[PDB]
Parts: sequence; C-alpha cells; structure tokens
Amino acid sequence: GVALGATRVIYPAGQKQVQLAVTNNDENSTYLIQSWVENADGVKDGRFIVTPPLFAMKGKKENTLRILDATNNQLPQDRESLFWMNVKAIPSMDKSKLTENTLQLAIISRIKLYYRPAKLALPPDQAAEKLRFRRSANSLTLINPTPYYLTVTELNAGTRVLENALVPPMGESTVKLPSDAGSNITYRTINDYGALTPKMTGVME
Amino acid sequence: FACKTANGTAIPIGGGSANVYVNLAPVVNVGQNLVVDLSTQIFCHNDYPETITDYVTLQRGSAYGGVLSNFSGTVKYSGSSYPFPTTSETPRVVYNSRTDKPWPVALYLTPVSSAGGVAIKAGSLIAVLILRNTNNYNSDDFQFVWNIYANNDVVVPTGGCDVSARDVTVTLPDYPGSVPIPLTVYCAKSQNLGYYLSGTTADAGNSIFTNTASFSPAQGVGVQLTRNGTIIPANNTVSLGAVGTSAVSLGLTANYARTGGQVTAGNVQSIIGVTFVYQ
Ligand SMILES: CO[C@H]1O[C@H](CO)[C@@H](O)[C@H](O)[C@@H]1O
Repeated sequence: GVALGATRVIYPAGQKQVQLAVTNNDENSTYLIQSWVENADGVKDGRFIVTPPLFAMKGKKENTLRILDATNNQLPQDRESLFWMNVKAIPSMDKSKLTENTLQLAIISRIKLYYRPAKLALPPDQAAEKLRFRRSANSLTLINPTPYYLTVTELNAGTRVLENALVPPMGESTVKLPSDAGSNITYRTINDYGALTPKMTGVME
Repeated sequence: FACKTANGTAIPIGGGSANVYVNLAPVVNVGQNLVVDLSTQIFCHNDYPETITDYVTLQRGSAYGGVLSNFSGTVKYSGSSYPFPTTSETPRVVYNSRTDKPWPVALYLTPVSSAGGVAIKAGSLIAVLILRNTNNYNSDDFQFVWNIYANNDVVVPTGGCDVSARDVTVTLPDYPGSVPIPLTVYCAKSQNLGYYLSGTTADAGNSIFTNTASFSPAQGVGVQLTRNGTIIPANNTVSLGAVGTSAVSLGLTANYARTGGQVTAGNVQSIIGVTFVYQ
C-alpha cells in the first residue's frame, strides 16, 4: 500500500517547514494522497497545513509532504502541543465493477506531530527519566514534569504488566493498578525517532 | 610518501596506522545516504616528487559494527565507485608533489529496511581502510591502515508500517452473503498498531455504513465490518497488539446489515476509511 517515512513528527518552533516521506509499494495501482493535521481534540483547525493538499502516486513513487506552521506563534511556548497528522490514500474507482456490490477501503496513516517551542531547558534526550510515579490499590498516576510528551510503554507494575500511556507535558495520566504490583516499576518510552529507550525503574515522587 | 590526519596525526614512510574520527549525520532514513567523506581527513604527499612518482590505491575496505549489519554501500575512489566491503584492490592514483593532497575516498552508506534505531553506536569502529603505496623508483610496498571511528550515534528513524490489501472488494455475495476482507500489516521494525474505521453511518449504533451508489440504490441495507464475529463501529480503535515482520491479518468480513425496514432490490457499494494509529 502506501506508507509514511516516520511514525511521528517533530515540528521545531520557528521552522519554516517540515518534510515527511510518502511512498507507494504497489507496483501498479494509482492513489490520491490527501493529508491534514488535526489537533489534540481531533478537530481539523488550521494550525498546520500540508502540501501538496492533494496529489496522485501512480504505482511505486516516493514523494515528499510539507507540513507548514500556520499558528503565528499563537501556541504555548513553554512546552509541546499534541497534534495529529493524517495521510489518506484514496484508490481510484474500478469502472468495470459497476453493476456489482462493492466495498472499497481507504488506508490512512495517523501519526503524532509534536510542536516543539524553539527554546526549552531540559533537553529531550534527558526527559524519559524525569518520569515519577504515585500508586494505590487502584491508581498508578504517571507524572511528566518536563515540557515533552512522554509516550510511556512496556509499563509494568513489576508484577503485572500495564496499559501504555501518553503523559502530557507537565501533566499526569492515570493508569489502573491491578494488585500484582509491589513497587518494581519497569517502563520504556518511544523517542523522537520512534525507537524504544532503555528500561528504567520507577521512581515514586 | 607520507600521510597525516586532519587532526594532525601522521603515519611516516613505511606505513603504519592511525585513527580517523568522524562526526556522521545524526539522522539517516532508509533509502537515504550516509556519506563519510574521508578526502577531508586524510592527506598524503610525495617526498621526492622531482624524480619519483607515487601510486596510491585502496587496497582493502572493511566494515565493522553498525555499518556492517545496518548498511549496504559503495566506496567511491576517485570518481569511481566499487562495492563496500571491498572485494578487489582499486586502480592506482598518482601523487607527485610534496604538498599534502587529499586521499579521495568516500563511503556511501544506506540504512536498510531492517536498520534498527541506533544503526551506528557512538565511538564504534565503522570501518578500516587500507591505503597502498608503491613507486616507480624502487620495489617498496607499504600499507597505511586507517581506522574509522564514529564520534556519534547514527540514527535511522523507524518508518510507517505497510498495509497490504487486495483492491476493491467484491461484496457481490448477493444481498444476504458476506465475504472476508484480506488485509494485513507488516512493520519493518516491530511496533504497536491500533486502527479504527471512519465513514458515514446510518444507525444509532454507528456500525452500519451507508450505501454509496449510482445505479438503483438498493435501499434498506448497509455494509457492516466484523473482525472474527465482533462488530467494529466507526471510531472505536481496535488494538492490533504489535505488528512485526509477519503481517497480521485484521481478520475482517464485509457483512450486509439492515438499516431501515424495507430492504429493496439494487446495488450496494460502500467506502470505508481504515486509519492505523501509531504509538
Ligand atoms: C624514500 O622514498 C620514499 O618517498 C618516495 C616519494 O614519496 C616514495 O615513492 C617512496 O615509496 C618512499 O615512501
């Protein structure tokens, strides 16, 4: 089908633009590539505009998408803002299967896009450690004090495993705590390159 | 004949070896290129140019660590490229001056589909290149051994997964019928996927997709997708676990479901958007 070069995207505040790769694997089958950027609440506002807004990839191709900053510094400058980029691949209609009952699918890749204010203290590679905790016979409230979005994964209460989490900057995110816990926290995060970071042991606050 | 390193380190006549440290591009995507231009850090000169001519070659070129597992490349030696790792000694270049001129060796490395996250660890041996020297004056044959060490990590961002599927499904199975929809996903690098369907709906339960058609809209029916007997309403993310090198089938079946109370002859065609969510 059609796949994006990244699994996420980081938009550097100030950057005139940011590029993302798109490629069609199907040796023969054209597609219409529509792309847009929804915000955290999934509302298609204008904060970000992608070009080209509409185009075709006849068979194997490999074009570039350009995310354009549209929010004239109208966003939070002390931390990241979460947005969602969607790239939809529209298949052409088969003029042959006209008198037929059909169901045509349309794949869409939806990857996170983080807006990163050009000036931030704590460097990104040094944030997945600032991750503190707080437990209960129920809650295990994650708590990211940094300005970046922590994509917590492989989070285990040591004993029992757990539900992944996306802990917003300087905010928390609760997760159920199914008894089998003890205190041995073991989690891993997904970095700017969509790669897992090293295991780590939960440090309660 | 002698050579010195940009950092100043030298290997006198007779040869020997030295470390050549490099700062490689921090990020390189699959299909993209990693170039280590050594013609910037290795210089050699001819000692008695007026009467002696020097012939310099790329005797061997070996890969190590990251580069050896995460890359496939060529060695461009003086306007010509050859395989890297090298399999044969290259043509000779001449050095005829006491002034340090460059050694035109450059690596063109390309991360593979399977390249990890840190395709090259910082401080690791990236390559060892052997510079050979001879001359038209005597029978001397000396080897200069350059050890290429990477100063930083070379990261190859993980790409999106691939949704293999057989085009436009023929839900022909006359009104009552129901076909299975082939659809799998294979990620070059294991990661957790999540997907949800989107499209216009026709029921309170948001699971029967409206009939979009040109010829006689067989009013009354609609298309509902199920994954192993389980209904998939629109916008209800389904955790696919973690897709890896083995394409997981979503296990979908296009089913006819009724909307209003008056099923009626005609064609039933539908358009559904499947959205894969990345972590
Ligand atoms: C003494 O000769 C040295 O210098 C000449 C001129 O560079 C080289 O050709 C030769 O191989 C030796 O390195």
